[PDB]
Amino acid sequence: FPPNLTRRYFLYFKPLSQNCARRYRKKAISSKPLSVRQIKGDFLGQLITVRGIITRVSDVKPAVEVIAYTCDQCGYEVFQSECTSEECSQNQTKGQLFMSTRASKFSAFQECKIQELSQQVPVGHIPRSLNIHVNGT
Amino acid sequence: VISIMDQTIKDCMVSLIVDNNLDYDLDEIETKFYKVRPYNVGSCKGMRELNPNDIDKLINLKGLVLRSTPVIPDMKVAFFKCNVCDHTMAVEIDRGVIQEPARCERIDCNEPNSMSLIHNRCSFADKQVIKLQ
Ligand SMILES: [Zn+2]
Ligand SMILES: [Zn+2]
Repeated sequence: FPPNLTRRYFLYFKPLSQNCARRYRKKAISSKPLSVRQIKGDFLGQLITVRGIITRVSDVKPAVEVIAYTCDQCGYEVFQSECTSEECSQNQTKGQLFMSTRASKFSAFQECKIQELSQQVPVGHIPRSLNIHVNGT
Repeated sequence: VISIMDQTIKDCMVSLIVDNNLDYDLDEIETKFYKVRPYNVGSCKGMRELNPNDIDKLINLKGLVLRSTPVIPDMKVAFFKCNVCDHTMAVEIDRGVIQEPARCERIDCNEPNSMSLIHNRCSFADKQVIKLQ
């Protein structure tokens, strides 16, 4: 069975400290505080730090990742209507899939909107906002 | 626990009344279904503190009622009648699913897809949706 069904831990990363990067003579980008206007599409997939003010906080919501099904015909557990397991696939009769929330993988989810600070906005524009997803503990 | 309590009540009627020969006012109790509802769980952490790991675990809350829906009838037993020979079945619900017969159950009448659902001869159960703040 997939390892993620039993992992009780969550992984997080914190960025390089500017003092350490300067000490080791490297140009750290991860810890640089960025406004949503400076956040272009080129930085998609990069590890960045966003500086701003929180405007909206979504409440805690469950978030499914792998839906677990059970088949009474063969007893196998299928992880994502009709059972696709090896026994049912070879057999002429296939069992019906029933969802099992207990074995399904769930995570705590919230969404928050960040907005630019006043000094970050050039004259004549409107303070844009960006969406932040928070997962795990 | 509820199934245990139902069996316990059945045992209580059998053991404490008729086995004790006190009386026999239990004939219908063998058939009726019971349920025991726990209420005084220790004080809980409130709605805003709940977490995904708390799913399926009994908790306690307080709040205020805002909106109440009317008594929605939920299906428990389905009533089917054959559209060519007028035979009547009684199909119960197993885990929230309705199994529609594909053929009439009578030996003489075997027409496929000959069964029809009669809405108003079914048996329903009361469902009420309440909103709490
Ligand atoms: Zn199967
Ligand atoms: Zn018939």
